[PDB]
Amino acid sequence: FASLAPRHGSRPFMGNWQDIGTSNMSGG
Amino acid sequence: VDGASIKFDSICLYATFFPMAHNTASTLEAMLRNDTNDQSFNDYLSAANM
Amino acid sequence: QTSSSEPRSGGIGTLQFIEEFVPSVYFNPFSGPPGHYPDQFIPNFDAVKDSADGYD
Repeated sequence: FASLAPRHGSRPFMGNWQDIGTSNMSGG
Repeated sequence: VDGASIKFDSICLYATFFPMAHNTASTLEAMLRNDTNDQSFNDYLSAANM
Repeated sequence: QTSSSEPRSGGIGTLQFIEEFVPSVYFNPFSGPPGHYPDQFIPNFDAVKDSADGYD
């Protein structure tokens, strides 16, 4: 999916792999 | 008692749409209709309150 | 000759839709690179356009 990512230089500016879901609760 | 009144005349629902490309917003549509890609959420308080 | 002049092609009937198009068990779904997914599950997708159809 490098055609959806912005190009910083000539490399796709991707996010991290494990930053997909949320985990926050009221103190946990 | 203090005479404060409120009167709701009209109401409208608004919805802002990201103008995603139609062959990309259909790939995301197809991916998000699996039973494995269910959008799971959690209440932030996460408490039954008595 | 009772049959047609030319054999019919283009679209299958109800009984051949039953024989073909057995429901697709798609193991490990959408694991590939984009473009190697089943896009023909999508009811908007032209195969010979490789694009999802719109309102015009």
